[PDB]
Amino acid sequence: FNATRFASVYAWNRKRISNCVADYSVLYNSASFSTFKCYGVSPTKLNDLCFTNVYADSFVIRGDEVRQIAPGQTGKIADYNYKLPDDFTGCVIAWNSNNLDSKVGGNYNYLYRLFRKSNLKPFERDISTEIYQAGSTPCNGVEGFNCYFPLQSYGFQPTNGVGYQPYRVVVLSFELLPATVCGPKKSTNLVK
Amino acid sequence: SSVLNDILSRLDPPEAEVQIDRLITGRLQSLQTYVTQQLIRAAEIRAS
Amino acid sequence: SSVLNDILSRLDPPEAEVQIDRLITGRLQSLQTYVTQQLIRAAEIRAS
Amino acid sequence: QVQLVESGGGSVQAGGSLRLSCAASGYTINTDAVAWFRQAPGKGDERVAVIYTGSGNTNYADSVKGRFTISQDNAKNTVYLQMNSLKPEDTALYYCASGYYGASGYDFNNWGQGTQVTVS
Repeated sequence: FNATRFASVYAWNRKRISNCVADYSVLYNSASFSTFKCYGVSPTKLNDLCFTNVYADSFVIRGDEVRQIAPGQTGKIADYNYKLPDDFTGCVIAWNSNNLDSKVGGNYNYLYRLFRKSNLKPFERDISTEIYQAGSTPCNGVEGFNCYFPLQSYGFQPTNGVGYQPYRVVVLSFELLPATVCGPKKSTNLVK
Repeated sequence: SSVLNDILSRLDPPEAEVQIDRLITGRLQSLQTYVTQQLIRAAEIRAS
Repeated sequence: SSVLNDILSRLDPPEAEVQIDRLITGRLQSLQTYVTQQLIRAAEIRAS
Repeated sequence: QVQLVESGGGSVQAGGSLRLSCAASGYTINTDAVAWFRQAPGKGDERVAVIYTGSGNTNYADSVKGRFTISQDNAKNTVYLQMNSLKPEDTALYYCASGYYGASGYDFNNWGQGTQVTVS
């Protein structure tokens, strides 16, 4: 959550969390997240539950684009950068980072892939650098009219409007197939 | 899910009752099928 | 609609499955009615 | 299909009052819950207040309780935040967000350019 640097959306970085106790109450009551939309699990219900592992996929998008991060949602980013499964179970967190990501002159460090031949499968990360081909004639390789770099830069500005203000997004994904990472609670002696 | 405990333990009242309502519609259908089929047979066996 | 092709061709997965689920509840009810009525008769005819 | 525009900010003395407006356009019927949040440059997002349009229930940040009041005008299709006894801590950009349901902070979206309030 407090990472010094956040990976680009086209290279959204996914981390593994296991063998620990996750206290989601502090996250829920922090109130610092523009976002805590939880699908399949009530946000104030994960303290009694637990899972095999937690998948934390972190990236950065525009504030207006955060909506595209949802199951069964159609959009450029949701289709060619990060697609969630229709039956996704987990929770999406989004919080504004304008002050930590916007600088005078345009912060172009954030990049997002736009053009792709086919829509991405769920949780499919595409790092291909191939030049998108919108014409019958392959270029092999001089970019130009209608032959493409498939990536574009956000160019966040300090004065950019909200829809254009940066937002750091972390998607927590859970799968239940022995329990490893369980939240906060106590044990008792066995009785037969 | 088909375990009503994981739906109690994963969701808060409103959507909990939603999902539970669906389970109960399905289960109630199944029982009622069963009981009717058992009936039909019980009539057959009574004839026999 | 009652044609599941126009619901596949008009809607995207989530609400597609919703509407299809409704159709399948209805159709399943109808089959099960039918099969039971056929049963009752088959018992009648067996008696005859 | 839903737009929210914030207005009514400005510069006031400590202990002054301002009245911030969130005008909504489009088909806002689906969004029952509306919230006001603020962000100073250095700090992160915080929700000052939220309201349930249908029920009328309200929530307030502990700091703002007593000084801030949230109201709505259905004819105006606007949600209003009344700031009384403004404090220097109140200085930040203010925006209004909206969502179908109140469980989480994200489902609120559609917030506009925002309004700047400075207390000095």
